[PDB]
Amino acid sequence: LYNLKERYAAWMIYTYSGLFCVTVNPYKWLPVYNPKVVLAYRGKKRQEAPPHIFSISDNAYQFMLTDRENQSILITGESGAGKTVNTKRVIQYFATIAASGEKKKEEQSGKMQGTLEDQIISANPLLEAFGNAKTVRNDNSSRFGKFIRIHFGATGKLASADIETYLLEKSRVTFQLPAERSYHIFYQIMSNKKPELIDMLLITTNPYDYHYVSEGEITVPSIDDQEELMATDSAIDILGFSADEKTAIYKLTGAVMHYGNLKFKQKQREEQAEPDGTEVADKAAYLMGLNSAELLKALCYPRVGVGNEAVTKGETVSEVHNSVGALAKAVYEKMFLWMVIRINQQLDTKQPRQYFIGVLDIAGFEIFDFNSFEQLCINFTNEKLQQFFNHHMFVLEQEEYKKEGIEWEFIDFGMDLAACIELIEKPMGIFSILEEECMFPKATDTSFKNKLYDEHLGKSNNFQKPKPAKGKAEAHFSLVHYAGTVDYNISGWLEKNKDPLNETVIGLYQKSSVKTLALLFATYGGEAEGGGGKKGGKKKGSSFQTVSALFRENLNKLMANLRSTHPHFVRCIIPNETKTPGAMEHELVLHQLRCNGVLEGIRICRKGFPSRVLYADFKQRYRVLNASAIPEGQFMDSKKASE
Amino acid sequence: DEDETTALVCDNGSGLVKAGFAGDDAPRAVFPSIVGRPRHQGVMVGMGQKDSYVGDEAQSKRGILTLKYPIEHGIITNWDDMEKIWHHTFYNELRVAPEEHPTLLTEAPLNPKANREKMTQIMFETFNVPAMYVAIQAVLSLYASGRTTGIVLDSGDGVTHNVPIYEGYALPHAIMRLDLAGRDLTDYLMKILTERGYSFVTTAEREIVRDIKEKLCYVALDFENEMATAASSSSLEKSYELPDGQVITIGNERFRCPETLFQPSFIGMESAGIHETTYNSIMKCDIDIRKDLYANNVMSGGTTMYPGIADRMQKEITALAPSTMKIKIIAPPERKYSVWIGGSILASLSTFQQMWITKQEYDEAGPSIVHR
Amino acid sequence: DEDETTALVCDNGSGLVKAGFAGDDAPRAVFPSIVGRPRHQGVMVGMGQKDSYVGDEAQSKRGILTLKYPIEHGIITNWDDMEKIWHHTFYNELRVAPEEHPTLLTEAPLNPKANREKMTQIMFETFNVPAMYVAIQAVLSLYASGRTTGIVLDSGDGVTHNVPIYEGYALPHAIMRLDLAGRDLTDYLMKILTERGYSFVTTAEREIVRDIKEKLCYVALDFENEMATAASSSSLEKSYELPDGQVITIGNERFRCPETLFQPSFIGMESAGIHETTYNSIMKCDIDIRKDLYANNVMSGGTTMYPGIADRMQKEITALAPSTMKIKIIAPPERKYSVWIGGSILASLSTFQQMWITKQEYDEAGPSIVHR
Repeated sequence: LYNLKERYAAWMIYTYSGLFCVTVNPYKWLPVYNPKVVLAYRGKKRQEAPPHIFSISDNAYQFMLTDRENQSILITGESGAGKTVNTKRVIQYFATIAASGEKKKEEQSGKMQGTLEDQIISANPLLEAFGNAKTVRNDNSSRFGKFIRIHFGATGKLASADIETYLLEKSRVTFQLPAERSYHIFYQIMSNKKPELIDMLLITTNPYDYHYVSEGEITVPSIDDQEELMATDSAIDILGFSADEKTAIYKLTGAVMHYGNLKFKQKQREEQAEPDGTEVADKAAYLMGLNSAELLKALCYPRVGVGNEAVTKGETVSEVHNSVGALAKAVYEKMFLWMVIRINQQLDTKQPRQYFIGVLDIAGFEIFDFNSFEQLCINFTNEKLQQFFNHHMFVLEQEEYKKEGIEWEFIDFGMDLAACIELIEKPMGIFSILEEECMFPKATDTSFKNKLYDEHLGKSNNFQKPKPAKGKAEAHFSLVHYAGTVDYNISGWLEKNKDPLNETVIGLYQKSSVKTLALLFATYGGEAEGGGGKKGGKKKGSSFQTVSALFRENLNKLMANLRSTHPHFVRCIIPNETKTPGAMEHELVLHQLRCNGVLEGIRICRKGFPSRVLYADFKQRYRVLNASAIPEGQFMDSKKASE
Repeated sequence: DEDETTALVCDNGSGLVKAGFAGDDAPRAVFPSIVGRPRHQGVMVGMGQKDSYVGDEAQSKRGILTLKYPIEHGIITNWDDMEKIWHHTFYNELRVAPEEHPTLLTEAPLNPKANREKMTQIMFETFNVPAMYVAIQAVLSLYASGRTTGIVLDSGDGVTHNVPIYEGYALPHAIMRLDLAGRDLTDYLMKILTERGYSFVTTAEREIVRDIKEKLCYVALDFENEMATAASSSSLEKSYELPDGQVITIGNERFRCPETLFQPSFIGMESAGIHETTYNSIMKCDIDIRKDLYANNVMSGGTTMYPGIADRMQKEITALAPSTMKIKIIAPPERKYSVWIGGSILASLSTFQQMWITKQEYDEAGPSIVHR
Repeated sequence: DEDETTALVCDNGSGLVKAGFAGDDAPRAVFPSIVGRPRHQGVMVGMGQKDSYVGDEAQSKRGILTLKYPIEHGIITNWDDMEKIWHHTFYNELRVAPEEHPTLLTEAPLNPKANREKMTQIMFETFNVPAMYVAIQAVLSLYASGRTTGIVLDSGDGVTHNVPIYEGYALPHAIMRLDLAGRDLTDYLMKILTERGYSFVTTAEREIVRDIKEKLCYVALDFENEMATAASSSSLEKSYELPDGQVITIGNERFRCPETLFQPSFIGMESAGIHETTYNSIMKCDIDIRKDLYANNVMSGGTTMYPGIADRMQKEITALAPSTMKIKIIAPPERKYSVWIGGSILASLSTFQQMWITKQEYDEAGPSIVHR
């Protein structure tokens, strides 16, 4: 704690802790990202230069060409740690130090749509408008995870990229805490820099007209919604999107606002929902390439298919408002997914690819007094990532003792975590019990709960019944993750995990005049064959059976990509909740350290032979001791030297 | 996805096989449960000598083959001929290779322990599937209607059953089987329609009596004053046009056929009927669970599709049940595939993965493993 | 407040546990005193494997578990299963952590010295409560009716007792125990009601005979010319509607059931009855204290709630007691919780603080300390 702290009060944000590259939020500006530095760190082992991210980032590259292996960089930290910033910054780094489109390099609309190095870059600012928002911690917080594959060529020059998105905060779209706000886009658009848009979408410039997006805050001083709107705009173009699509995006993003304005009322003497007007529906309908009526019907009189037919079901006021919200979110998401794909599509070149460098940006194990479903998914991700490291280290360590000739035997450090992982991902584990019950037409959260216990309680060690008191809000089940005990609340899971959507409506989308909208829904339309009658399995036709069924699939496809990689680690840190440069709350940093892996890397180090010096890092600092004979050694063989 | 896409669901019936991928909404494959064996030596033009025929090619070519039904009354009676229907299902109908697909199969209500072990022996040892699972049919039907306690009246082509289920466990001692179903029902219509002064003489006349039964048959409520209605001769009559012009009329018999399900006496059966049997199952169960079963009479099976079956059953058991009780007859529209859909749901489910019997379990525990 | 809020009162019975916070007017938690152990391996949907069930989940799921009663006739007979009911009480029912709450418990009339030491051993050593205290049940009932000398007829689910108390000290040699209570009484009604020509066949028929006993049963005064009245057949009859319509009628038996408490001969018991036993307790006590006991017959317990119990007892002992005596049968309305309420009062009291056995007393004196 103390080392970090001291070199921070001195304004040094980069300090290493083994393999890690700790990074602390300056909260102010620094000449570090300096265009001089970039070069400086170019072609240098981390022992030839001071702690910095470009060190990691260059070495990767090096290593990439030297060993002929693919690489990775894992950036991770809490909401306010400032990872995007790094991630982005790493990315620029790659683009710079190994570009050369030759023709694209000239000062003629440089970096505009029409080159990648730019596309690559331009990517961000689009995603950010849609997947970023003002959090109470950050002003531009990443509300989703991501993985880019920079596909380097044979020579060593840029060839392709690849994005993938994980866990998007769908809730912002409909909600927002009091000090927060929704995605930027909304506020961007209503900013009025492109007035047509306002009339085009049929909205106003006052957000308080759109409940969905003004539950929290509307304006942020550090952000210029007007400037961004263009940034965004321009990015779309560069990204190669069709105007139409670029039109769908917009039009589609406004429909969603409108939905939240959709109002209903109880039919008299009936408990049914009946439309409270065709003012808004009209707009939503038009904007989506729909028919007002058909739309309001489907919404109100959802026509289902229980048995072997299609049974028309009536809904309540409360049921509608909620379904609407479900589509709003559903639509936004999908779209977001699409955009990514489309991006990827442009980022696809024909040129050969020999290796890639993966840059992973996701959240780290965060513990809250309230841990719900989303927490499990993330924690699980991290507990995996951790084991991923612990192993790499075990492998790594063991090489030294082999190189040197020491006689040290030890078991994989990952192993310690396998217990927790199996409990989650294995067959009779949490997810399964979670995803099975989702098949029971009449199951309860409570039901699920019991199934969870009857099977794991008393029989499983990592499994425990909660500690209901302290800063926690209710009881259901705790798990014993590497970072500690997490108290999980199971309420909504079943639902959240089912992704219930009014299929009648989706129908309409599926046959929209707005192709794009139509597209986004296709994959739902193609699995319906499979879940034709009441009860059963959605997967028969390609429909998701679990909220969690993919997450896993994606998380596997990932951790696999992570393996055929030479892992490079970066841990981002957040000094003080109060936003003050040169300061640090203790216990706050302490926390991160445990959940980071930093404290676990120190542990494993200390088992034993604590301090472990990297050879160059060893030369430089100590050559001077027998100056003649130690310098010769270090220079003559980077390793043999220290020897 | 490995197996999210990959789980197969095969529902083996007395008349039809229903098959497809867990995930889908309805069976990808539906076909007769026959295996035809050619009575003479010879060939079709362009084909080779075929030793055997299955499903629709056995039905279509029935005049030169001896047709055989592997499943008598829901139970597999011939294992040589069943392995033939499975082979056809995987390789020709779904066109998948079985050795990379988990397979959820179904069995009947009081299916002998030894059979559940034998189809496991054949699934793992002759088809080499990665993993499999056998669900009980009424239990998948219930579950496909969302719930876990209820009583299923299940009725298909060779058997009818009542399977009371409580929090998922089908109750062995309360299950009733009535061997009169849609097969019996097509042959009775046949006679009341020849008896109306007709002739189903060629095989193109025989087959379509079954399509008359499906399209035009009804279960009237107050079957009493429906015969009475028949006589005053209302516009209750219904004429069907045959393969050719020969417009046949069916007024009345239209409902005399499903009245067989409430009155087995119409066909020289001395057994009790569907509604009484629903009830008797119920007064054979624990006392405290009888309000549950009564409010959850789930219907499944091709023969329970006759319109107005539910209303007749509704009133049939209200009037036998103590008035303090709530009666509730659930009959969904997709009911001819309830069983299958319940399997599709269950097998595509997030929590089912840990009940799949894997070749690891089998090679190590013997057929006993899946038998439970 | 530290413990003003914080004192717990747990009354352990043969049929029910009554629990809650000292201060409250009535028990926060009331539930059966059972511990169910599953007869088979399996799960409920969404739950894990459960080794054990307690209270109402054991009653509701009784068909798949072997039910066991830890307290036989008011005495704790199985200590593994009792620690299970306590655990359930603190952690699930009252949802408190026990290690910061003083706990007032109750025991039975001639509870073996060794038991009072054992539940103290388990309270302090496995639940780690700060302090605890064991009150005798009749003694809390008396005190909850304001007084300190009287005789309590206490009658619940497995035992009946008479505990003469003088200025707070229950009189060991005058206490009488009669093992016939509300449990015995529900099973006798059962037979006189099947004997009325009925059937409590399913478990939903069994359970409700007990709700008939509670709602419709009476203790008639002059039970003699009440049978005589039954015969002339007045509008004395009373029909109850079952879980369903099945309106059952109970005219007469309605009071033949509590006449069992005065005549044990109705059930093949040779012991004396409630009123004689009240009396015998009394002619076993000192002479000078007998006018006090007679004017203070306090009743407590679920089975003493039958209307007209007090009038019958009033006249039952007047006519056995010397005429120079004043008889007085106090039967309060909250009597099914007298015991508990007496504990709530006492433990929330200003002067009780100095009788709490603290872990300091225990870790220093051994279980002997609280045993007195």
